[PDB]
Amino acid sequence: QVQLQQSGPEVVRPGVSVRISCKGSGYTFTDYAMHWVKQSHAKSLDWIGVIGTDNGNTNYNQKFKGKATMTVDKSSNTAYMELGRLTSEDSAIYYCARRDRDDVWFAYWGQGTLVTVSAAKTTAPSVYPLAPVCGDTTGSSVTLGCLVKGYFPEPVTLTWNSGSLSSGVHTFPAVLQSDLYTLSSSVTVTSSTWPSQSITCNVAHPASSTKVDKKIEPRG
Amino acid sequence: DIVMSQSPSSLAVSVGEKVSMSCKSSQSLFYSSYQKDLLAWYQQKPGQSPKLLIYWASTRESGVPDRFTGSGSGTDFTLTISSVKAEDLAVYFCQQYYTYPLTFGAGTKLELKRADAAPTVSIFPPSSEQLTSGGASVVCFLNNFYPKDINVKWKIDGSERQNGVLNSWTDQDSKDSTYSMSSTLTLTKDEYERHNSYTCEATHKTSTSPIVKSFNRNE
Amino acid sequence: SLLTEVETPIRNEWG
Repeated sequence: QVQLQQSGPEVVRPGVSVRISCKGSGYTFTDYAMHWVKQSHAKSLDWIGVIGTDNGNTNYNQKFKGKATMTVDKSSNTAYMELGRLTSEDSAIYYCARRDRDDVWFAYWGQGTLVTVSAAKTTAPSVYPLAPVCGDTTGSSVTLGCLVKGYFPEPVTLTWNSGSLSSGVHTFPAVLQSDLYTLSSSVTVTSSTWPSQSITCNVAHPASSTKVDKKIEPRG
Repeated sequence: DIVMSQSPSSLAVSVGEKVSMSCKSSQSLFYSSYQKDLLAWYQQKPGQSPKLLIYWASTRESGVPDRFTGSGSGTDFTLTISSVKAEDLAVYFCQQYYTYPLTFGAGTKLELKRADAAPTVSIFPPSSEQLTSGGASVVCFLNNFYPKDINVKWKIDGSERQNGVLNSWTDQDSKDSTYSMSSTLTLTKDEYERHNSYTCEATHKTSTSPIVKSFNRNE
Repeated sequence: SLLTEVETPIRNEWG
């Protein structure tokens, strides 16, 4: 019942440092070093370094020298990693991990800690209906959309017709422009049916307590 | 540092196929005292930490299904799945532990093969609501295409734009195995009202020429 | 100058 339990997600301003933790339970903490691993979103894995849980000695990947510091509180079975003077390149999921009973392959991983480096404050989205123009009907299928722009932090929830329109929908992952998020969604229905049968985008952004409905209206 | 080179970066598979992927290290990982190679493989799915599959190049971790086989010695290693199941769609990584720093390959992602499919493209002018607030986003959707590699080019009046363009791709659809993409061109209201023709052009393997959607702001 | 998991990933090599 080896468990590596990591601290929760962090939103941190650029230029400051963040301290993340990894508590080892279900085993003799001092019998295995603690390793840390960076995973940039959609990217690979990078080993940051290792700290001896018994001796407190450290060995950092030279790629992370002066970015990462590691410490341990043996009394607490907790290892800590400090990431310093953060930039947007530091935004990633960070894992702790440990070996099994032999060499350093990673048999046990923590669940990861998400670090997001941003100066932004909580911001409500603007929600814009996207009504079709010539070329937006292909065959008997018309595509409509909804643009959700300039919000922070994640997430939003978007539905169509309060969840009743679910097939024919594509809701895209959020991306950062400037330092705010934007997301879009498309919905595709039988042309003859619109605008006779109404279609409405429903958007919720919990962090700002906003809930907006935008009916798509014909360009007239 | 020991460089771990995985290929291919992506592989389209079919259920029941034998699947092979390659991991080559820039140095030998063979350790004589053990008579083993210091190489592991991992599986990772979206939203989860990596899971150990294989260590010392060829020992399956307990609980790993016997369709996973690791092979090779020295520098050239292979992970083979004898008969691939849908639950095996994931990213696979190799890792050396001959020396510090530990190093991983860039992964091989397994996706599901389907027939090639051109995108359905649609284009959307700024809403009156956004214009009123002084911004202008032009959105292009490129929906339900296969394979995932696609290029979008924006043109205004007739000239190509790079600035102000942000793209988002869905993961592979769990029902039809297609991909979709949104491309959004963001301008000031002033700039947007100074031009007239807005064009989104999709280039994809399924056509020798682009799919072009365009509107004139005046019309 | 004793070797541990900090200096090398190879269990065989630790003192």
